[PDB]
Amino acid sequence: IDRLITGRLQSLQTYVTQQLIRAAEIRASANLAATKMSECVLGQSKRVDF
Amino acid sequence: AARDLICAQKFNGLTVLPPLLTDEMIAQYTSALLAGTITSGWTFGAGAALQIPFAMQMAYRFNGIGVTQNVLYENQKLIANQFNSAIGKIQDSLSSTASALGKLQDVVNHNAQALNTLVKQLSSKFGAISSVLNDILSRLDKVEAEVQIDRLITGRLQSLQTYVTQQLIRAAEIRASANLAATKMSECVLGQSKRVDF
Amino acid sequence: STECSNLLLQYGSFCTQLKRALTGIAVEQDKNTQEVFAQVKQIYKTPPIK
Amino acid sequence: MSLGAENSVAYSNNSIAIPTNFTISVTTEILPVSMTKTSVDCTMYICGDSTECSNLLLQYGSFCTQLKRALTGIAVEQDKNTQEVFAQVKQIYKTPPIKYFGGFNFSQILPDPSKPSKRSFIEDLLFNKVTLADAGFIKQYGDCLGDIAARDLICAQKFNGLTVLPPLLTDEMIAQYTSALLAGTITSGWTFGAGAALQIPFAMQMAYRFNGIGVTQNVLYENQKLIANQFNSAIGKIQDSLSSTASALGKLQDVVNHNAQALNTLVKQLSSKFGAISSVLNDILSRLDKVEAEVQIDRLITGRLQSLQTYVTQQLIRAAEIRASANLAATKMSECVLGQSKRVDF
Amino acid sequence: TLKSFTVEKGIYQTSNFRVQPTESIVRFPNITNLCPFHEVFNATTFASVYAWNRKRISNCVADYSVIYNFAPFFAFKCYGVSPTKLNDLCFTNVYADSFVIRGNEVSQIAPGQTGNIADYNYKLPDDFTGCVIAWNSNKLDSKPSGNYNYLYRLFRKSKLKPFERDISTEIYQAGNRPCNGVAGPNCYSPLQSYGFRPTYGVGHQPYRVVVLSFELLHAPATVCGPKKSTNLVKNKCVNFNFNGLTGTGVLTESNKKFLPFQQFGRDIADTTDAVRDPQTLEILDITPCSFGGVSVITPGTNTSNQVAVLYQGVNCTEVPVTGSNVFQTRAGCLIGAEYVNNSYECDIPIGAGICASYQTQTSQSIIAYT
Amino acid sequence: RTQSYTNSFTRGVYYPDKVFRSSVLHSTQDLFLPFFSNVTWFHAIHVDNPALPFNDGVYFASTEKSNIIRGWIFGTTLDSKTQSLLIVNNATNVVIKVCEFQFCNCTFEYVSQPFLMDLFKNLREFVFKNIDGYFKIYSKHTPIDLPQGFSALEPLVDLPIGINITRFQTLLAGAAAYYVGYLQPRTFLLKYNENGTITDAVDCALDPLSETKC
Ligand SMILES: *[C@@H]1O[C@H](CO)[C@@H](O[C@@H]2O[C@H](CO)[C@@H](O)[C@H](O)[C@H]2NC(C)=O)[C@H](O)[C@H]1NC(C)=O
Ligand SMILES: *[C@@H]1O[C@H](CO)[C@@H](O[C@@H]2O[C@H](CO)[C@@H](O)[C@H](O)[C@H]2NC(C)=O)[C@H](O)[C@H]1NC(C)=O
Ligand SMILES: *[C@@H]1O[C@H](CO)[C@@H](O)[C@H](O)[C@H]1NC(C)=O
Ligand SMILES: *[C@@H]1O[C@H](CO)[C@@H](O)[C@H](O)[C@H]1NC(C)=O
Ligand SMILES: *[C@@H]1O[C@H](CO)[C@@H](O)[C@H](O)[C@H]1NC(C)=O
Ligand SMILES: *[C@@H]1O[C@H](CO)[C@@H](O)[C@H](O)[C@H]1NC(C)=O
Ligand SMILES: *[C@@H]1O[C@H](CO)[C@@H](O)[C@H](O)[C@H]1NC(C)=O
Ligand SMILES: *[C@@H]1O[C@H](CO)[C@@H](O)[C@H](O)[C@H]1NC(C)=O
Repeated sequence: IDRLITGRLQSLQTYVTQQLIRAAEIRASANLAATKMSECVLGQSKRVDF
Repeated sequence: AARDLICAQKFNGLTVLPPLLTDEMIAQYTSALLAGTITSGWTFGAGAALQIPFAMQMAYRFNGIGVTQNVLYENQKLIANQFNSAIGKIQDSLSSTASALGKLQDVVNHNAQALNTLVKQLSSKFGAISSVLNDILSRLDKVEAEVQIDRLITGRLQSLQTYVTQQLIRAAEIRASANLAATKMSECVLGQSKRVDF
Repeated sequence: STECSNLLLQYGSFCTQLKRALTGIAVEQDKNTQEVFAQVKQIYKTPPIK
Repeated sequence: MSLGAENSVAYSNNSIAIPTNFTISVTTEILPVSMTKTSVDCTMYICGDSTECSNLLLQYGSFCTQLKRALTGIAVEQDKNTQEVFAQVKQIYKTPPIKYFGGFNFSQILPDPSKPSKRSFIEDLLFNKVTLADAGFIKQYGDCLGDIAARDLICAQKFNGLTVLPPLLTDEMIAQYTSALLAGTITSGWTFGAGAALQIPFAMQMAYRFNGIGVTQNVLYENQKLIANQFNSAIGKIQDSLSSTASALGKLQDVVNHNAQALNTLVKQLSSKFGAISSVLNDILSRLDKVEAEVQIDRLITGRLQSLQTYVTQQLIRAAEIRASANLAATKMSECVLGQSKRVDF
Repeated sequence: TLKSFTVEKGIYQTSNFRVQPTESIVRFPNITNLCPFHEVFNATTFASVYAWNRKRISNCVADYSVIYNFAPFFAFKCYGVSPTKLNDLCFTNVYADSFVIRGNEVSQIAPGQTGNIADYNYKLPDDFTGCVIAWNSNKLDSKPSGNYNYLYRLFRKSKLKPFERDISTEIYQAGNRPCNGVAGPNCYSPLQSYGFRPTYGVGHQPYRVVVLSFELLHAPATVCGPKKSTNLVKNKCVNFNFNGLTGTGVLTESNKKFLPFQQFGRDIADTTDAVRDPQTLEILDITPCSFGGVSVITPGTNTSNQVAVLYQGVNCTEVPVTGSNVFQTRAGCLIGAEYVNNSYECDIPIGAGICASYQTQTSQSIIAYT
Repeated sequence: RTQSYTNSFTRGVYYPDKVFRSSVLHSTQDLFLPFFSNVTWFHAIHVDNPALPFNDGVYFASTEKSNIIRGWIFGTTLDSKTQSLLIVNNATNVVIKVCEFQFCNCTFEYVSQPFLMDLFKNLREFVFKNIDGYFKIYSKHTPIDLPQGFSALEPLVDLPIGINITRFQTLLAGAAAYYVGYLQPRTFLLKYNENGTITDAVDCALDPLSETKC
């Protein structure tokens, strides 16, 4: 039971760490989407290739 | 008589380093930025400081947003009174409401709670007979105590690695926020901004 | 405890990695404060007339 | 420490300060784009030519499929990071043979036909100040057979299953993309980023670019020679600053150094015992019987797997930081090279 | 590898390739003498536990399978080595310590264990790598009137070194009164006598103990097993056995200037780099034989089943093996895809400016290009 | 006796094992001689304190040009065992015996060339250690106060003596001069060059700069 508990805890910690890194990437993309919505839908944009 | 958490986390090797810049230096930086913004405009962010009267600077700011400058010089007292009332209103809002600063308080609470969890993980047994190393070293011989100390070492090392990974992720998020704050200082304090809702 | 210390040096070299990570984090926070606030060459002073 | 020189602006409500002269300056900004693409074999790093250790590794989960998938996802992302930054132009433009751009020199940044790599002088200085190791497959898996008395760490990294993949875009193509961007922005301006290339004389698009900062265009046409001399002097000072100081490219050296010392630590982690009796699987299999060597091999497997997981997580965090810097570099290339930016201090 | 039946267009990393070993070579020293255990196990009298006999056995061949025919012991305890693998690898010298103890004291002959006989008479080190043999001696070391031949030490001023022998008998000074060779009220003799009777229980019975201690290499091997040596082979990836050091790789004459006292060679990862051969004094450096990565380049499964194979980092004039086309690349080499002098957009990215695509040739083939 | 005091500089480096290492920096903790300690001169004139404390390993040095320094008499008091090496320098007789008493043919015999063999004054450096019943000898002659530089010492002889040693004396069988230094458990950072010889080392407990270097 101790061996199985150690293995399952390691697998769960790996899953949570990968989900945290993916959440950081998705948060960066969502901040970019909010900036694009504020600067291009609600007004004209003078930035090149934005 | 009643030990606080700071001494409990200090006695286990979990120390806290001071910031390099004290609060007086940060206040001097912000005072210099405010004085340059009032007495110069945007001209202190490009070269040297060019003095200008503040009414003429705000006339330049209205010419930035597409309003002709005759609006300011005929409505100067109304704009000054509106700005003074706005500053007083934000002063009263900062004095009354206590939940507006929930971003910095979250940083303080997160770091304190992570350190508290790291300290509280020392009480776990991790499958050993005791959570104290001296009890294992005084109750058993060498061979079995090596196994118990190995179990405790593996558990404490896993807890420390979890803490370091969480600190790295939080440091990445804080660095992104600091880059955004530096961009906001460069583009809005040091000059006028044409980006909508920035 | 010298027995735990002997088993810790017998274990591996994770602790140098942890020390390097925390030192890099601390230098990063100092760089963050220096990047945000120190953007002005000279400490200006407001005139006495307000 | 000193925050800076003490200054006080002589403010009064009937006094203004106006400049009568200017200065053209050239500054240098360094930005990382991609990091080293690495690949890790689990079976040869953890056990290595061992049947019993491989069969004990099969008794664990699908950890190494996850590790190989994460490293492949990093390795594709590095090539995507290079592709977004440098490949922002549809057609490879070329400069005319006549190089009189209104008095501006432009000889130290345009490429030369004498060098076989087709890189300019400042690009040669930038490629010389970074002492890069592990550029790809240099040894070609046969250089380590030619045994040298001074053994390097590259053969030891190779012989433990830690390989380094070459990038998709070679430096010749990066130099070609940079030359295309320079030849677009010299002869056309910002027009090559919107549609096709629109030709314009250089001293006229410079007068267009003074109109974007609030200066009328007679200032150029009455002071063309002085501005050209100032630009040439600034270019020469940039050349001298890159020739003298070798610590200016500190951001790109750390990308090499971190990915070298991470693999060095991963190699050095094989010498630990992790609480077992030996760090060599052959000695464990030779000395002990089956049941006890199962325990020793289990301890070594757990230690090496934890070390590999730590390396993969550190690479994931560093790849996220490199991707953020690459997005910033792509935005800087899109908004400042291909146009003119009104953002302050960008 | 993908755990799927339809494979999308691109490049995938399947299982790696290795060069299998051809033969095996066994190397052992030049010694054909026989180790003399016949004066160790059976004897008229054994040494006392305070004065235990140490016998150095070296420069011979030890068959450990005849130990079971020399004494009637129930078990064969060992630390750091298996009992069954004593004939496979080999050591430098073996040490034998034979002495008689009581029934309580069998457990205290162990590393890191204190007590009365372990800290005053015979101390074993915590890194002991050797075997302990104990057996009953009722009909050999007992008398009905009491066997008083063996002695023991029970009072000492300090603790004990690992592998130390104490012979001198001096009267213990347990108090402030000086003894000066007088066994008075506060002074006692350091050695009393064992008393053995056949009427005692099994926990007080005679027990003969032989401790064999080994040394793990660090020297030219002198005592080794009956494994037959084999002639050397070079420039082939083979399985080697250098004095119990096993492994797989190619051996080459080297130019590393070994000092005359040096035998092995270590890398950064603490693996064996070069070995001095035991029979002939020459140096051979060990290199692992050829390996690398295998990549599969394919279009979609519904389109075609043609496959190109990329060998990552391998200059494949050394590959033992797959179409008739071989193309060199800065990332390795490509087999099954021909090179063209045209240039298109990148369909499947291989690397170093090289891509591959499935295109018509007239008739359908996988081509590689810049 | 005429005990005179001097400095040791960076001397006493020996090979910690019998394996080859090239172009690496290896850290070992063992019984070493610390950097910039004080070794003691001796001027024994025959016309002598009969006690030199061992203190877990001893470093010996000799600048003499002949066989005045003969052997060493490792042991404790005169109550049990207590006799040791009888080194002499003609061709042989490296006999080591644990004979009982008889100060002021038992256990071991060693053959062939003796330990001290040299002909521009020579400095013979010896390291005597005794760990866990294993007795180990290191010896190296260097052609040269003590000079400044690095020169390593090679292993010669390991022995199963298994005795407790705390008192010693050299055999002088008239002027002589021999350096005595004491070893302590210390950690070094040995530098190996391309030929596998130690050329430089750093004592990790001397000054904080060396602690940073380690
Ligand atoms: C504006 O500044 C420039 C320098 O950036 C001045 O140009 C220099 O003028 C002096 C005057 O003799 C020359 O000696 C230098 O060689 C000039 N520097 C150059 C050409 O790079 C310019 O004169 C200034 N304009 C004024 C004062 O009206
Ligand atoms: C443009 O810059 C180049 C530098 O690349 C100048 O060429 C150098 O001119 C100096 C004269 O002071 C010579 O000593 C160097 O040998 C030249 N370097 C070369 C040719 O690589 C050039 O003079 C500048 N001006 C023009 C108009 O081209
Ligand atoms: C050593 O081995 C060689 C090779 O067979 C043999 O000729 C020689 O006699 C051996 N030496 C001794 C002393 O047996
Ligand atoms: C020991 O030697 C004797 C005489 O040589 C022999 O009879 C006996 O079988 C041997 N073994 C034992 C266990 O006594
Ligand atoms: C591959 O091997 C051949 C034959 O030894 C050699 O000539 C060549 O230089 C090697 N390397 C490459 C990149 O072809
Ligand atoms: C050695 O001599 C004395 C010890 O009695 C000590 O005070 C002195 O500093 C030492 N000299 C050195 C290290 O040069
Ligand atoms: C060696 O002998 C001394 C005195 O005889 C004693 O105090 C010490 O404990 C012994 N053992 C050591 C140094 O291990
Ligand atoms: C190693 O040996 C070679 C052989 O002559 C010599 O040239 C070189 O200087 C030596 N290197 C060192 C560091 O002693």
